[PDB]
Amino acid sequence: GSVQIVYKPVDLSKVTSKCGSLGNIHHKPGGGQVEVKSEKLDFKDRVQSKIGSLDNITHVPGGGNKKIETHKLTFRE
Amino acid sequence: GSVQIVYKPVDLSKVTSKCGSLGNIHHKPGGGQVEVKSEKLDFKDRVQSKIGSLDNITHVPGGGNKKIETHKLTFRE
Repeated sequence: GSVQIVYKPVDLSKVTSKCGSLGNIHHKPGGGQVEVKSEKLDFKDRVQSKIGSLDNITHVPGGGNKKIETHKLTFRE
Repeated sequence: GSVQIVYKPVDLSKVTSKCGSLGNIHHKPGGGQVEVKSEKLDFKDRVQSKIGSLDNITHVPGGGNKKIETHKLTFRE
């Protein structure tokens, strides 16, 4: 019958990503080749495709760290 | 003392390079990478160099053949 909840998810951090310098960083790719031959495609229900996705990437943050807190709750019945 | 030459280099040929068709020809390369680090170069006397010579080539003649006749002569003395 009766119910009582307490939910106090304290969190605390000091996420340091120190660095003095980066210097000579480079990204020097050569371009390859891709080819594809389908005939029919029927995508559905939360797709994220990548056909022929040639891609050269640089993702350099000066100081970096992702941080996640996925909280949830359910008391249906 | 006296001299007498005859030089009659007859030549005759029927160089056939027949073909009915070529069809599906392709040339599909991916681009690699090259790097070089010299400090000094002193070329001379009939050079033909190629530094970093990345190159994709197609050399398709429909019907082909070279043909060469390098004749010479000398009676100096």
